[PDB]
Amino acid sequence: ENVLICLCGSVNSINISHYIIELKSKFDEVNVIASTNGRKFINGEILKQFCDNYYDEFEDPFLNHVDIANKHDKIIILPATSNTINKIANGICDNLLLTICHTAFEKLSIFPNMNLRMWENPVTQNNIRLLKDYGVSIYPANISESYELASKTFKKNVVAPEPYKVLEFI
Amino acid sequence: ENVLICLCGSVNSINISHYIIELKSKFDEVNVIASTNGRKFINGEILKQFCDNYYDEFEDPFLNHVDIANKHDKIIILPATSNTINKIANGICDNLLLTICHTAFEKLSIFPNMNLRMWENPVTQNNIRLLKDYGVSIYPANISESYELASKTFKKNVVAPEPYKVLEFI
Amino acid sequence: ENVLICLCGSVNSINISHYIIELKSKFDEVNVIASTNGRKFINGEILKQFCDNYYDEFEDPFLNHVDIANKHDKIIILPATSNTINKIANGICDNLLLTICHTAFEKLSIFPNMNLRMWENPVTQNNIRLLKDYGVSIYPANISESYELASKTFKKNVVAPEPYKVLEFI
Amino acid sequence: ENVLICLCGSVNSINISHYIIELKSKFDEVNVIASTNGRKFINGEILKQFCDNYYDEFEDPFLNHVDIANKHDKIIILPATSNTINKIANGICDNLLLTICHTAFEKLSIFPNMNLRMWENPVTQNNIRLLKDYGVSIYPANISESYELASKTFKKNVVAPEPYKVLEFI
Amino acid sequence: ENVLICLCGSVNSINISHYIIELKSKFDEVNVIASTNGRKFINGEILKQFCDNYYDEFEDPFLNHVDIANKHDKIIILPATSNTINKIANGICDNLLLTICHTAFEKLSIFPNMNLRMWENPVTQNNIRLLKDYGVSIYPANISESYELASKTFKKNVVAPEPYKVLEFI
Amino acid sequence: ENVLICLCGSVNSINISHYIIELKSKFDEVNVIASTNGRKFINGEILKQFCDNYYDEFEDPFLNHVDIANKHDKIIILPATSNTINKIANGICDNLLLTICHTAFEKLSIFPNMNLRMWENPVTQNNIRLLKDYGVSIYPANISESYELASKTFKKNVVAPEPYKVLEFI
Amino acid sequence: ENVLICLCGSVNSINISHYIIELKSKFDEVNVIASTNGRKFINGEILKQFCDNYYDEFEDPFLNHVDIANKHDKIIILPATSNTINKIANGICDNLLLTICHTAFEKLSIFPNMNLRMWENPVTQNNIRLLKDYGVSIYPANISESYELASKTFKKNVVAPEPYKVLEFI
Amino acid sequence: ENVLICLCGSVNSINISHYIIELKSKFDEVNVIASTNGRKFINGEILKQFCDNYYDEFEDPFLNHVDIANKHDKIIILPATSNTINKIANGICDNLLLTICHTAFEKLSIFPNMNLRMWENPVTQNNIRLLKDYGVSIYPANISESYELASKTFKKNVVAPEPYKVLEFI
Amino acid sequence: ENVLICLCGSVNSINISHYIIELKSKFDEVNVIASTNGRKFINGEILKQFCDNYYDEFEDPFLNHVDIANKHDKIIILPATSNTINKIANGICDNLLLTICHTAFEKLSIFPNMNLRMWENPVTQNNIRLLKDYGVSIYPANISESYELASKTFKKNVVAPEPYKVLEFI
Amino acid sequence: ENVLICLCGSVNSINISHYIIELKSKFDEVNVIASTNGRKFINGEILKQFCDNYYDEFEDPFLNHVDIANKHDKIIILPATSNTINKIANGICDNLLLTICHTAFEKLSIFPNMNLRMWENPVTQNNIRLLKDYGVSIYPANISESYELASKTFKKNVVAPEPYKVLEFI
Amino acid sequence: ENVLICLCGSVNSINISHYIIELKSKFDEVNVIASTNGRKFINGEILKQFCDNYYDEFEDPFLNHVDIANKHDKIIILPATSNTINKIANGICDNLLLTICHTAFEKLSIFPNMNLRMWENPVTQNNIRLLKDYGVSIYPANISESYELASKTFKKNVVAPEPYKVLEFI
Amino acid sequence: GENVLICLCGSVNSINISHYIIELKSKFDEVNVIASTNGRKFINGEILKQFCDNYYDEFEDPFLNHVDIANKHDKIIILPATSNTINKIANGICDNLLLTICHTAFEKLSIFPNMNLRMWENPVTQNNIRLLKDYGVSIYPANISESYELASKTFKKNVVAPEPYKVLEFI
Ligand SMILES: [Cl-]
Ligand SMILES: [Cl-]
Ligand SMILES: [Cl-]
Ligand SMILES: [Cl-]
Ligand SMILES: [Cl-]
Ligand SMILES: [Cl-]
Repeated sequence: ENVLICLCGSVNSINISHYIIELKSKFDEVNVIASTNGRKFINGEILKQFCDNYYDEFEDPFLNHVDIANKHDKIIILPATSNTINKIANGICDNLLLTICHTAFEKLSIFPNMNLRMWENPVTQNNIRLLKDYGVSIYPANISESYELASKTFKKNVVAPEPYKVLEFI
Repeated sequence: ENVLICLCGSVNSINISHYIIELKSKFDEVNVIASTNGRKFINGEILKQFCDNYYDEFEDPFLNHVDIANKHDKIIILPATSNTINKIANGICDNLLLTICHTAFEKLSIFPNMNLRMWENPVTQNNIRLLKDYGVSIYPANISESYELASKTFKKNVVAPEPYKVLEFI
Repeated sequence: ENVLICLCGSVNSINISHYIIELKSKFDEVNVIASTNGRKFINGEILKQFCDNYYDEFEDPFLNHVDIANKHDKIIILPATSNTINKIANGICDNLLLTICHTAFEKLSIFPNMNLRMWENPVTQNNIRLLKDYGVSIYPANISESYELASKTFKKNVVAPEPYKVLEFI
Repeated sequence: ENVLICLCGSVNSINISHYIIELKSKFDEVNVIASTNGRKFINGEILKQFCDNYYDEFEDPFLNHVDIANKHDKIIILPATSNTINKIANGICDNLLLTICHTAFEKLSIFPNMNLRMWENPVTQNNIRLLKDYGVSIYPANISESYELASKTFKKNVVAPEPYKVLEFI
Repeated sequence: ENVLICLCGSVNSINISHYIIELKSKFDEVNVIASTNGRKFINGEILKQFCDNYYDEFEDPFLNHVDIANKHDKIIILPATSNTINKIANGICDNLLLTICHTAFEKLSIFPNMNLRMWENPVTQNNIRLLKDYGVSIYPANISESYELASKTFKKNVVAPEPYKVLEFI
Repeated sequence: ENVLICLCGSVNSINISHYIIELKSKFDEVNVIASTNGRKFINGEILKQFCDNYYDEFEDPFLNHVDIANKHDKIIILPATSNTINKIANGICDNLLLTICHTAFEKLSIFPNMNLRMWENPVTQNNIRLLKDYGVSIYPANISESYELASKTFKKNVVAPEPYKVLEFI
Repeated sequence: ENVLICLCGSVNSINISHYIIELKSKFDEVNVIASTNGRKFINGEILKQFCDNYYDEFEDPFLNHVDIANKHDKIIILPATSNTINKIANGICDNLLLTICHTAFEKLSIFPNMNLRMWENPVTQNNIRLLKDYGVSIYPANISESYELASKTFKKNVVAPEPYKVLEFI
Repeated sequence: ENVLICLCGSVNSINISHYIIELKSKFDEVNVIASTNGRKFINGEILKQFCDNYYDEFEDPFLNHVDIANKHDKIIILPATSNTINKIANGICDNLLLTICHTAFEKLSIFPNMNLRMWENPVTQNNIRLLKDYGVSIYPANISESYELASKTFKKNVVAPEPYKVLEFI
Repeated sequence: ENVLICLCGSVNSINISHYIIELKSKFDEVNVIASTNGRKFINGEILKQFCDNYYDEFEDPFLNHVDIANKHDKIIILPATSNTINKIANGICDNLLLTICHTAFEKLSIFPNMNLRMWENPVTQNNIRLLKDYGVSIYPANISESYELASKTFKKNVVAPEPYKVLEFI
Repeated sequence: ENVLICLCGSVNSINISHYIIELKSKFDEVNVIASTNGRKFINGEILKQFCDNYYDEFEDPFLNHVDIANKHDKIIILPATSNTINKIANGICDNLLLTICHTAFEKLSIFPNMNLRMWENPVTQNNIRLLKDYGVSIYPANISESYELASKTFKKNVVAPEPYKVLEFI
Repeated sequence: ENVLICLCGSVNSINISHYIIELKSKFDEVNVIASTNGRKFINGEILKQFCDNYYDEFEDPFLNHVDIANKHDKIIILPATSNTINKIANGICDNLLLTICHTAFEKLSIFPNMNLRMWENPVTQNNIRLLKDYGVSIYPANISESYELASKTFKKNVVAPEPYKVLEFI
Repeated sequence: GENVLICLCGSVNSINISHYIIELKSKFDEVNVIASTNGRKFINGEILKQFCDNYYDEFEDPFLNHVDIANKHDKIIILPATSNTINKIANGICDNLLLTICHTAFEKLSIFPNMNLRMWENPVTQNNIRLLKDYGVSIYPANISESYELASKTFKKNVVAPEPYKVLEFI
């Protein structure tokens, strides 16, 4: 069994090595893709020290979404941004990660990771309900609060859960 | 009378020269524009051996969508990707092609071309329904299953129809 | 009290300096961000002659939307393209401007600027309704008609109102 | 009946839109050239939304000064920098705008635009009188003092007059 | 049994995919290489959707002509330009495609494709005669007259024949 | 009538403006193309001060040889290098200049310009003879001796004759 | 008080750290700017080991001449080239250095540094004479002879005086 | 004896080979420099085929004006643009050609080449008069009228005279 | 006496340091040129540790073929490719190596180096006889069959002879 | 109380955020530098989400080692490579990181992190002892064996310890 | 059994092909890595004609030293620079080559190649002694005098022995 | 007709090198210059060529030969000499042209140390200076001084390169 991790434009993408690692215990291949806006949060060579394949549509523009989707029994968005959730809910797919996801709702799990204002946005909530309606699994993200070093303020968030929790959810 | 062909990111865009040839039998100008993602499937210099105008937003970023729309009696999306359909259904126009289409629903004909999984995605079907409600012509593309050389598998697709059927539909 | 001006890809963005000047009569900081397609319409150094901060994610990709959002009491979109309205109505936030506006519906005022046909597009009109229902404040622009030098034709538009009208509305 | 606007390196170049629009009510073509130093204050693609030709030395280095001069009945420098005035007074033509003007004193109208200390420089003052002695019309611009937002101080300048005053003068 | 398609700098190169698909019904591998000049008429990633190997001298300058020749039972030049026909006749092999052909005359078939004036150049005639004498098989290309969209004129040509005839000739 | 000047890689290419001026006395249009090696000897913008059209394959790789040949009543090579002469005689056409010349022997004049050693090379003479047989007109160039500044030696050459002799030859 | 050192295109610019050091004994800030030509004679990160601000027009093209000028009690040109002296005498300000100086004659001291032939050029002497009449302070430069390594010859110059003479003169 | 030819931004600069050859009959070294704006009119490598040294300030920025002037018994400006005439007369030297000329009035011969309007400009005439006063020789340029291919209009010019005429003047 | 070694695109070019060392015992200068295609097989700086001049067309595109030919008493092509032998045989000189050889058949010695299939091409065999008829000496190279490491198979070639045999033949 | 974390060319440099976070509890500023070879393992914008300052010699080559050392009460190397350990011990300091540590032995702690063959290289052990004798504090890292995804093999290492252990040791 | 050859910055590196070929008589794979300064002495694609893998840090920065070391039974440095020897003795490993050797002293054999003066340097001799005590095998090279063409002088060196000698020693 | 080569390292005192060149020209026929890799950013090679005879630039000519350069010079000096360069030399590390030149020519080599006192007093640096002396390299008995540093606005202690006349007397 193979899993594809879809990484979005969040700081929490920098922890993905710890999820590659736990997932390699129970899946044969753990592969990773990033959104265009996600590529700047990550180091492609570093992911390749853990995951089996890094799809990079900038290096290989002609990678096929159907073939990638078919190779995987599970596809997760972790961390999932508001933008990616709301694109997927409306069938928007102007990059490879979004297109893969659009081909495979039945294999798809989303791990919401965002600021509370974005999570509680009416459009986001409705779109999360469309997706649940359409067969996509959404992790029941807890609302946490925490000191953010970059701003020197407390921020309220829903965040990607711990790795072992991902393994149970999928 | 003038027609505009809008090419999306699909391998079926490399057959566009055949449709241009046949549309020149009915139309004064056959002009062409590609989506950003569709640019990599085609060769704009080859396109200009057959079309009258190739609109290229990268070469000329101040191209005007209203002026382009107004100059055409018919605008077609061939091949029409899932992405482009779902974007057009939601009013998203973040490239020139999409902006042109937004301006001219009453002139707009779409030829879906995509994997069956994407065609059957509930969101895409919802969006197809909406486009029809807003008066966009949608070609009744047939579902075919052929052997794909690129993956060495059989795939099920809705596909752009032969050129003479495009002529009859618009 | 601080105000953020979000400009979209419209020729009316070249008049933003007058809006900045007039807005500085009433707010401490007048700041500015452009859409990605917006950038080509404005001159960033010229904007910095009048505004206090010009937020540029191509220059600084890790600018944080929530910190910029919280910094401001009012966020206006002017001129507001159909694209940006339709993305925001759908929760789509794939550049920084969009991500800011997504986080702050309750502070948002939109000044539509687009051709009649885009304005009358039923999706645009549905989404404008939707935004108002979710607490976004939308200027009641009227269709005007003027001679457009670029096309040597009369064009019908909704346009950004004069600065005094902006001050009044927000 | 043709007019050329020559723009120099002043922030008042950003309002050339309004002058072009006004001049278009009285002249067949309204064309534009910028000095090398003025290019950075404007956006050529925006300029071309309003003027008939934007002459760009860097795009087309072999543009001819006599042919361009001959094409126009009236050539104006608005806003005219102290540099460009003093170069023209001394016959210095190391760019296309200055070379055009050197060829066309009989057709030339100058609208000074500068800080008062530059306007009051005896060298500038001497060059103005020379330019008048040799048949160049210099707008009798008056000193004005306003708050400059960029420096947060009041500044005295002589400024280009509003559009209608330009039509009245030339 | 493997075949190598050598494509030259002709617009008829854009139809190469139909010949590839046809040749895949008989041959195990169908591989492709283009002349230096032919590269601009084609898209290598699109070719790789249908062919097994696309040999690219620019990307892999050390590709070995002898190993490539030896891997293939048949080598065809389609479309064959006058230039390539004439360089092969004369032992000129200054690119990878021509070098390969030079090492494998006994495996070589040529499908002339060129304006009649070039086909009836006496030098080209003489060189077709000399290539047959060396046991290179030259398709007996028929002359045809057609309307050419790119010139808005009728051109006389010898043309690559339909794919089924290609299969039948080799 | 129109004439095309093909310039090859020789320092006599720097005098071509005197040929254009003389040819303009007798030809509606005098156009110019250079060999790839000939480009480094000339200045394109300087040529376009004198000639009507300068065809530049690097700027426009899809210039059509047929369409260019057909526009011209007489095509000349002046100065014609040994390399170009020998290539035309063998039907090699790996640039645009040789391709055009390959399609119009009927209309082709050649003005040898080269050192004596190259002129008296037997392969050149054989090729000169073959071109004469197949309809091309070779100017009976004569052998001169001249002090050459670049080497500080007397060299023996065959050269392009004076401009008026070019007019009387064609 | 603040002083601004303006350096021109001269090898004596390499000694400016010693003048900066000297001036820091009297002035609060010693800031530095180079002419465009001057820039190749110096190293701006090395200048910044000594001065407070290094104004760099190529890095920050919108630096304001009036605000820089106003910040400084004294502005000195050291070493002042014949070019800069003559441009200043004529009101030519085509770079930031010359513009600043143009706005601040009353604050300006010049330290002529140049070959004797350039000093005794009558135009330079005329311009020195006019600069004095306009109230610009000119160091009474003395004429030294010395062996110059670069040419291996004896050269006569007027040169910048020692640091202590500079402090004393301003 | 050694002579330096200074070329300016004029199309007449493309015959300088003819002047170089002539001047070699009576001068041991014939060297050449272009103004920055004259570089686009000439080919430096073609120049080095005839001249002894081509002084290229872009490739060697530290070429020394005093040393270059000292090497030459005569410096000639041919063709001399109005800009370069007017800059010499005002002691401006922001390129190497201007600087070398500022250092050696007593060795300087100027051959004016320009449109009549520039020649009859009162500022240009002032400056010609001043240079004669200061010992520069100015060739008695005649006014000629001729048809200019580039514009397709008769132009009035003062022009650099025949080569032998230059030799008897310097 | 001086000797020039012309290197072509063969892996045996890597051995040329041995040949230069050998030849330096008999000839004053031993100089080297590469074919355009051969440059990728060699290291110009390494060549320069051994040969006196390395002629590089790309670094020095105006290197003169006559001057270089004349400097040398013997010119050899080692290793000589089928391409270069066939071009020279037909007077084709589209690079500097081939142009030098074209000038000096009477000085020229060729050491073939190519796969047997190429050597046994009737075209090559023909061109070899022609070259001998024109007085070019062709080493009587033996056919040899070696294990080739790069392909893991045995190959039949004709091969450049050992250095000492090159001294004996030349 | 500031602490500087120095980062070396190790895969454990990807866990550094976790150390930054823990250290910001006990220290006011936690700052970061990487070795030249550490840079490719790290994301400098991501680091700036957690650290106060990131010293980047490539962006700011003139950062002063003495000033950076003086600013910090503790400097730690973590992860510390063999290379960096062995350079520091011999006083080699050809990057900013090593020069900072060369200036500050009395503040320096080292957390070695490398394969066991490197740790047990006798030169590394000797160097570790010298550093101990020179006041540097070496974390007594334990040997651990573990499965490395990157190789698919078990590896023995000394590794950087958990963040809390780092706090306890410095 | 596999062997790794580590090439350093020496002109004797251009003979490494003979070493690889002879080593392929006894080892399954013969692989190769160059030092950073050695890269400029060799031609990578040429090396891949003979070796099985050429390890290139610049093309693949994440290549792993432990994995490469473990793969090989013998690692040889040849030619071995003074620098590399002295770096290895000290534990310095700031490129991939050095890092490999650092990890595998027990498999390492060094073939010194340097000037007498570097070889006789006391540090170099202490370092050779140190490496022997640490298990490294050092070829007991002899000083030989050779005439060096590069300098036209006789030089004294220790050099890499012939391939058969390498086979014997390792 | 002796020749001296000045080796410049990565320190702000390299900015003064035209003065030393001017003065060495009274004692030496050619005065030539090379910089370390990091040293290059402190200087302006074309400015150096106004004063020196040859500026050896490894970036512009990567095949310059350290043996031929060393043999052309009677005296080789490192001025200013960084701690890194001294410690690389002590250990035979020659990863650039300057360092390779010094490795080949210890018997000709004089070092004028220039660095913060902390680096001078680092025992590693002190051990290497002693070894360099053991192997016959001349080390200028550098002056320890405390001066106000504009760049940091603080007082720093340094060993510093000496005035040009002291260089002339030491070599
Ligand atoms: Cl101003
Ligand atoms: Cl054709
Ligand atoms: Cl001077
Ligand atoms: Cl071969
Ligand atoms: Cl050596
Ligand atoms: Cl220091």
